[PDB]
Amino acid sequence: GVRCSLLRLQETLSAADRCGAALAGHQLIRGLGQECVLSSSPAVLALQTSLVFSRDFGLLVFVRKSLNSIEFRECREEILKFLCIFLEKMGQKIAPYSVEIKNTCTSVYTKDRAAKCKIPALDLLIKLLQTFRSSRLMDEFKIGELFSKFYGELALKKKIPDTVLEKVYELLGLLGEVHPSEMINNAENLFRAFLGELKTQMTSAVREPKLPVLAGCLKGLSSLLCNFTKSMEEDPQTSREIFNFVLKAIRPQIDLKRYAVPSAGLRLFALHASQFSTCLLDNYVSLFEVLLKWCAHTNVELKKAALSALESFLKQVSNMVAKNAEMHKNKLQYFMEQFYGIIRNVDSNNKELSIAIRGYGLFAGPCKVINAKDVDFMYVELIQRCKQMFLTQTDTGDDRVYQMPSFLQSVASVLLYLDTVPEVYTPVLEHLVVMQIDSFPQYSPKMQLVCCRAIVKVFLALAAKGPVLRNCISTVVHQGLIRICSKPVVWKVPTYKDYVDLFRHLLSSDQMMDSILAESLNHLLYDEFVKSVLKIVEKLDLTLEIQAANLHPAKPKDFSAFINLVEFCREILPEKQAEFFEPWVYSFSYELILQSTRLPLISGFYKLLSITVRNAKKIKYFEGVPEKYSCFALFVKFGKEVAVKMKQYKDELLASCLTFLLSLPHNIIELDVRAYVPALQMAFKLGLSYTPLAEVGLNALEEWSIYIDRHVMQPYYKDILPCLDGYLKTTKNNWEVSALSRAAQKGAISLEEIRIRVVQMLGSLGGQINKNLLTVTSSDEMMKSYVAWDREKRLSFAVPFREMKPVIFLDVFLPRVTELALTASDRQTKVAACELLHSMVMFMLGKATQMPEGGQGAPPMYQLYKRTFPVLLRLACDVDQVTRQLYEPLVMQLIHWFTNNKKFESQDTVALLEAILDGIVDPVDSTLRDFCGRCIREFLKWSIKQITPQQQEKSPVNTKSLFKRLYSLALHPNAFKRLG
Amino acid sequence: LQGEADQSLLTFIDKAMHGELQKAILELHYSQELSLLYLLQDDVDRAKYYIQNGIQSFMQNYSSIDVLLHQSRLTKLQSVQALTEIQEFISFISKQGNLSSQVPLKRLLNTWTNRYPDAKMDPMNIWDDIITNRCFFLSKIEEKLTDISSLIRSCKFSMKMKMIDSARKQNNFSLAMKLLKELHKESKTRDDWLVSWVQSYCRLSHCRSRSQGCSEQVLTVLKTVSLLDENNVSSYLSKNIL
Amino acid sequence: MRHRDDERQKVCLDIIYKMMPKLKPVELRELLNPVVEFVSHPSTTCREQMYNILMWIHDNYRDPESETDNDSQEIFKLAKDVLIQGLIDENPGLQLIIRNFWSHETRLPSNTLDRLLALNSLYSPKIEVHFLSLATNFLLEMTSMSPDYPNPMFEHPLSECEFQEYTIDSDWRFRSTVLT
Repeated sequence: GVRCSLLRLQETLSAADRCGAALAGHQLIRGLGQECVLSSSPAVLALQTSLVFSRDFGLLVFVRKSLNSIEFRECREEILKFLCIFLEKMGQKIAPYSVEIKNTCTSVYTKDRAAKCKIPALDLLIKLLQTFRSSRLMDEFKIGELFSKFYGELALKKKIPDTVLEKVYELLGLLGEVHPSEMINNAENLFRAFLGELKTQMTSAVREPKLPVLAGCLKGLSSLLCNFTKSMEEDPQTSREIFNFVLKAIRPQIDLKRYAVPSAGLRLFALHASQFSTCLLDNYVSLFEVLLKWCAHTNVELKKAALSALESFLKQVSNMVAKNAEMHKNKLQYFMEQFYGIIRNVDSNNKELSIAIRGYGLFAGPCKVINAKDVDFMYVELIQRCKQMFLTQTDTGDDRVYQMPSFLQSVASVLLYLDTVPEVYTPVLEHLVVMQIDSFPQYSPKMQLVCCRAIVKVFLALAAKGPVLRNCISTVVHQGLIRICSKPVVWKVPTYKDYVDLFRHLLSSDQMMDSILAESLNHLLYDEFVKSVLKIVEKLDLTLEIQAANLHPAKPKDFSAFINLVEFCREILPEKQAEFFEPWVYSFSYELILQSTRLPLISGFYKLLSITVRNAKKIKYFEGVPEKYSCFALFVKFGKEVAVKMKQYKDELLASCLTFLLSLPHNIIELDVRAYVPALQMAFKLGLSYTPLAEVGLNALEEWSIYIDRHVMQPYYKDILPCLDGYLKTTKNNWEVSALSRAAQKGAISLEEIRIRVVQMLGSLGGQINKNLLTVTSSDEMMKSYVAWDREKRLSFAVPFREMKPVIFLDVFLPRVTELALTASDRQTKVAACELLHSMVMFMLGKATQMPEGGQGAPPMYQLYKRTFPVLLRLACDVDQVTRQLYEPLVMQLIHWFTNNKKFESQDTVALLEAILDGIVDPVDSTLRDFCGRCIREFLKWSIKQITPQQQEKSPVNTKSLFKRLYSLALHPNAFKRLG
Repeated sequence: LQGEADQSLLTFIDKAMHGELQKAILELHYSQELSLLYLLQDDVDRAKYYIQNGIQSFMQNYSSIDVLLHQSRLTKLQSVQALTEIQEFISFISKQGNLSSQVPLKRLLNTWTNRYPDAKMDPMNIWDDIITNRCFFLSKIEEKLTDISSLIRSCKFSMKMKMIDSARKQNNFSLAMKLLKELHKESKTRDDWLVSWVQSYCRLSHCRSRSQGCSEQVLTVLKTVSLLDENNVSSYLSKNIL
Repeated sequence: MRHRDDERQKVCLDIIYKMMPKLKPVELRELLNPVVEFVSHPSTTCREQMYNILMWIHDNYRDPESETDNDSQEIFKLAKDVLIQGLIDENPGLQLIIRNFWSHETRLPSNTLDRLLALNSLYSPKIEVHFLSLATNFLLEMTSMSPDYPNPMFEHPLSECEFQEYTIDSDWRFRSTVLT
């Protein structure tokens, strides 16, 4: 109903019955409010915004042309709140529509009388001036004149009660706050006005304090003294005034409500902690105990403001003592005897002990040379208390986790410039740091930058403290890794996908963490990561127990930890791998080759080696071709040995050895490319379905054809490029020019980028390289559908009607029927093809034993039998039950029939027998292998059945032709033939 | 694509693309002439769309030809190099820092000069396509790029000499003669080029006279020896030894 | 009619079926022109109704006079056109209705050599993809009326026949011992 909602809105302002259409207009406002507030429709947002911020009809002229009516007062109020939510909805992209809002605000304030409309409009004006702290339309705002206009209301101040005047005083603050160059000639006068106002409205000892105008003048002085430094050196009178005002605002009165006015005081101080301090150091015990009691009540924002003000108070006091050595001994001794206070007691709440441990660990610079006795006592009690409060007393799973980042940063802040901690609490320390690591994924976003800051802080604190203690950081990161590998395989549950940002903010985010703590850190952390991953590789005893038949690992906890390790090292290793990974490719790669030799069928170590030699090709490690030539000649022999043990693999193991082999460097490849061309062939034959196999194949081909020398790569292009052909070939088809000429006078990556990459590689490969794609590999599988299966046509079926009865030849249908019954991918077409082939084999058996008189005999079906028996054996072992139902007893009946021969090699029997024996020796299937085992048992049972004993004693003719073939199969060099 | 400033094909294609009889018949088969026209009108995004449709149409009407028709799918496959060089040129010219430096242009020239068509297997229409498109691209880059001119004008001359070489190598002596006497004006300006020009003219008159008679042969191979010494011979041929 | 309410369109086309035996050619023609858009309707009911009225037209317009005008010939051509096109309508019973309409002995001749010539009468290039399937289906519907169709294709079982092994050293040995 949009745009007609605003049309009906623009109709219903000239009503005959006053406030008769006001309620219906309010419902129109709620209708558009429900449409736009909880909205996600991206297109209509600009048009609805243009109508709301127009001149013709909408909310701005609906609120401008309703001032001359009290009946449309609350109309102004409701679209004021709705337009606050609407301008809060979109950010800096409601830019050119604010001068209308501006003059709207000053008119709805100036020409009105009720408080309820002038609260949120003035709120909105302050809010939009906060919304644009960086814009250009504040010049289109007549800013220096509006301060004079809202000071004219101060000149005619006839007592507008509390909250309108609150928003007045916040706008009087924030015109000075943002766009600040237009009020500085009245600075001391507004300073005087707000100070004498809070003084008269605060110290009036005839009446009680009116607290909302107190909060208004408090926020007004806050936003007035933003960017308005007037120190104790320049003018301390205003300084001591605002100090005693902010430290009388936080008096603890019982039966005190409206928990916002002392938070305005503590936001004032948390913004102005470093502004006025000299009189702030005379009420030391008073400020300390008042705020120690005042962060302790049950509200929220006053606790946040009072806590942040307390800590920055402590920061500035610590700075003004850490100017020198022994002249602020007063402040030092009181802060020591006051932070004796909370560390011994039981009102922890994890906040007042949190600030006490933080400050009293920070107080070590001014302490180190003046005491040097309680300094080592600091950092004994701290993690002792950590042991007692949350290590054995398990309370995790509730709200007690959310403090250990600041806890670690406080103990690191006492730990940096310290002496040693000899033997006891240090594995306890490394223990609790990895506990803070491990209790990570229960968090909210955007606090990890403080958690990892705590980790790099404690690592800087531990690394500076001896070569002996640098061992301990290795135990930290190693226990962290063995903790994080304990997770499930893909309040909730984690996996290895979660700490990747922690490890990235460690190993790629140091230059923001050492230029404030007063490059040579992730060097050590990288060596620690490689040492940890290596010492974890050396542990896990990954021999899979036998139940790849049904192999399951003996420690299945080991295997999931291993694959979590390798899948993590995938994403985490190659980033910032420039000069830290490269001096250790020999040792790491050597150990991984050494373990992969003993563990071939794991499919995890090849992915590791792929990532390592990928980073070596990133850092051009094989360009000097020491420990470098050992790496080169190691990888040569390892690749040449892994390419000969991968005829056996068939799962993702096969793909992982392929992704390793094609990720070799070209100077390994160019000295024997004949040994890896089977890898590129298998990767292209597998790369049809499995698309990243083709992806790494295409990356490999653009490596080889660029960097390998031209005259050595050449004689292998005529079997790499021919198998690149099925990628181009994948209703009937489209229309072309000879049809349109006559026709216009009558009427992971996808496959679809692999095709474009293949065409781009054919284009950039040359023209003198390119043409080998047509070069035929063998032609025995090219012309297998084009040889005619016969010379003379058999199976002369005669179609009977009544009087015609023509002759048809079923030999034309046999290749199409057999290819349509084995490879169908359609239910009805498959079942019709299977039924037709069953009848056709019955026809072939019937016609072969019919006795003609005109020639001399029935036609020999042997050449058709030799090409229809492998189909008929592959169809009796199909995964579909119905095809296997009607084609398995057919197979057995055929073995019963064709075993009646009495000449030595009847060609029909030998066709069947050799079809079974190419069934057994097939090195892919298992079903066909043991089904032809069944068939051979049937063959001997029915060769020995369909004969007498003495003629089988005189001359056995199917058994001997069987054994003569089994013998030549047993002496074959092909391994699957000897298995068959 | 080599100048002449005619607005005829553009207008023919323009008011052909308004109907459907013609706008349908163009972007199924041609589309590459469309790419090279919309590049020449600097409507570069439409050239990118049409060259992507061209790459699609190649696979479209390549998979339709049968396995046995070896010559026809060979004739399709001979188009894919010029079909992708335009794509490479569009990808080059879209990037921004390639138009401030020299090393990406020198990289592109090196890839183009190692990737020539097959001499004695690619016929001269393919060669004409490749070299004319590359010369058009170098003219366009020299326009839109502000050393440079010498490194492209050595490239264009070496490309035309390689085409003359691969046209002499396959008994196409008339086109080789025409392209050789087309370059005679600008091959003069640097005697390094003049040596290669008279040398390829000598090879063309030798290989051209393996067949013509024996009375004509001695007369028309004799033309090279008085044409041969016209330069300062002991300057450049004493400097270079090759 | 062309506002899609299939309950309303069914009763509308039923009204059309009821009144058309009293229309004359010109108004039957101009009413039949918005009929023929119901091929693309997803309802089996309205396509069933459209095929009913097109069968009525095809039997009522098979050259009703000696010579007929432009409108009668055009009505019959449009009817036979869409009723050819109804042979491929995506419904396993409606296609059977259409094929039993066409295979009837007053539409295609039951005789085989007459039928093979008459199958090209029902071509209409708006359909051509299923045309060979229709042609062999129409040709092989005419064989279940046969004295040899119930009989077996071969007489004896295999257990009563011989086993021809062809133990000759003829030119069969050429092709047998050149090969394997």
